[PDB]
Amino acid sequence: GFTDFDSLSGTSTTWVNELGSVMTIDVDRKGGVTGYYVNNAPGTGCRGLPYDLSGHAHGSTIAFSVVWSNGIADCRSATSWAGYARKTFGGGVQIVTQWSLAFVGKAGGKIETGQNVFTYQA
Amino acid sequence: GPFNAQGFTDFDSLSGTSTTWVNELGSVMTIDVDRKGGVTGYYVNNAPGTGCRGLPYDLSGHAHGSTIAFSVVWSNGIADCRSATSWAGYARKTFGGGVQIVTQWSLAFVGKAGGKIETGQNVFTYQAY
Repeated sequence: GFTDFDSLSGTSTTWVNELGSVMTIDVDRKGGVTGYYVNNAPGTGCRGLPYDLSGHAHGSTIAFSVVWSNGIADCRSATSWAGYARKTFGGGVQIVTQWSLAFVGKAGGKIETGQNVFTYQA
Repeated sequence: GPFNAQGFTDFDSLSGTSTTWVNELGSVMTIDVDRKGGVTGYYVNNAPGTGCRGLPYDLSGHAHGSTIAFSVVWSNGIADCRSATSWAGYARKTFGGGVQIVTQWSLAFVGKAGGKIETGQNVFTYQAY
């Protein structure tokens, strides 16, 4: 099963959260993370198309972010996550995350927060 | 020429710039923002009673319009705090003429009780130099 994020370097992995948002991450030899994220969140803009992701990972923790602009649809917002690996009965793994969404609405800058759990899709 | 705070409209004003920002506990982020909004640089934790202080950690993210987001893992081959942090935030101009980033951070760490996640606020102030 899963040991650490570092050993993912060289193999693309795909991960899905409870909203059906999917991301595919590529890990460089220093734990730099790049990839793409496809939002499926209900009632949100920028659904179904790929957005660039970047971050960092090591051992059992990871942090990454997505700015919701890809030159096709611009949702004027950014989300960032931090999470830890959790191994599942029968050799799967999840990333248990906390996230923030920054956007500039009516009453100026606002931040909203919540949780996401990503499951590795072999 | 180089970044000037008076000429800041939003994060698009950081494209092709090199800037230093300090939060309320004197932790420091030094960021190079490329012509496309790509954020690279270094974060130095100075927060008392935390691990991994006074060493640069790699930081990466992206800046576009009014919002910014960036990530650090607290492992650099020198000191590993078994933790990761991400920030999302927005640009705020003061009538001072100063520039701030209001962020919320997400923290994940493995401690004696296993995996934990936390959230909080940081305000970063642009340093002239």
